[PDB]
Amino acid sequence: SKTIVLSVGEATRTLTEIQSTADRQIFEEKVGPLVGRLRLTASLRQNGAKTAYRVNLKLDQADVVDCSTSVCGELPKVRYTQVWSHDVTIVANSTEASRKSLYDLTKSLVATSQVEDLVVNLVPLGR
Amino acid sequence: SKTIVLSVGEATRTLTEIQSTADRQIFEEKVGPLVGRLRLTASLRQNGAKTAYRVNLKLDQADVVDCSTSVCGELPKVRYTQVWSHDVTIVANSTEASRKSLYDLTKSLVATSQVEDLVVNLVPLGR
Amino acid sequence: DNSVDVRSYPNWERAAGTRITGSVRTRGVVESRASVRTALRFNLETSLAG
RNA sequence: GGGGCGAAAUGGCCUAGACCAUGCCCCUUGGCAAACCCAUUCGACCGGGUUUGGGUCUUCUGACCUCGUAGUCCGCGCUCAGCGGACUUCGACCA
Repeated sequence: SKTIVLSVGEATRTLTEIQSTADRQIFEEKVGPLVGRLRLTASLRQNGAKTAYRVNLKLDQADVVDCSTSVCGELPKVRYTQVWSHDVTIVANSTEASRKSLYDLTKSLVATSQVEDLVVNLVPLGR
Repeated sequence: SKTIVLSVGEATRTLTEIQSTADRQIFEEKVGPLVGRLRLTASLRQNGAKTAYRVNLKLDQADVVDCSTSVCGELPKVRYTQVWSHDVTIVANSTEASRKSLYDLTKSLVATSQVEDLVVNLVPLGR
Repeated sequence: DNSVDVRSYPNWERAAGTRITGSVRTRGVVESRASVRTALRFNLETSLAG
């Protein structure tokens, strides 16, 4: 199969390939309960008349709850669902330096503290 | 993934499996520019009422051109496209010796100098 | 032949599981046939040759 | 009673055509498998009646035993029980 190791800071999570297919790659995290866990959908295709390409990356994670610790009967039930999709439209005949600069800019914007505040405190981005 | 090594005489080319599917296998050659390269499409199926089978093999290769070496500005553009498809209709209940003889005859006809002249000089086969 | 049950709203037994009260059935038969028709016109004539 | 048919058997009409007469096709639903009761040679003897028949927790929605029905990836490995196992669905007194 295919294993992906993600470092959160103090622990390491492992995602395993489940549904190996060209037009749809489904990775699922293996920790405990398989239902309501971390899933990742990847897709790659073309467009128009063999001009550019199209890449789609979605990451879902639904929280679960259980009452068997106190209540005497409740199966693990999912609560909410989060969807974080992507869309990559990069042409083939481009520039490696430009692609590297764009990737570095995206990494910097992701690692910056403004997007973290926008996600947590729901404050619009503008510092 | 699945690698195929082809010997041209002085160099070795490598084709990599990209779209692994039962009804359509797409092999792509990895050398440099992925767009406008060597591609191979393979397909296998049945026919009628479980009698014989059907195999299709197509090989495409589109040449590319670029002007960034002299001209200011020109993305790699494809020129012509070549299509070389096949069709194999061999029944299951046949003969191994007959199939081997047919394969040897096909290999001899391919390696002969008449088909090479027919391809290059466009002279009809008849020596 | 076919059979389809009938269930009503929360009723009977002071329950609310949409219980079945009866059943309705339908019995029949299927048949195939073929036919041919033929049409012909004929012209008749007479004569008292002598 | 409710329907069907001009087909299919013939007769009117009878290039053709569409309708007619007798005339021919179906429903009168059906089955539960168990446990107990009578008067007496004060049971042998056939026949009848009553309680149950996929089942419970809140059989309200919804779940917990069971299976049946499908679709999907599936393992060629990780887990003390182990194992071949996963997820989503519709049904469950019987023809």
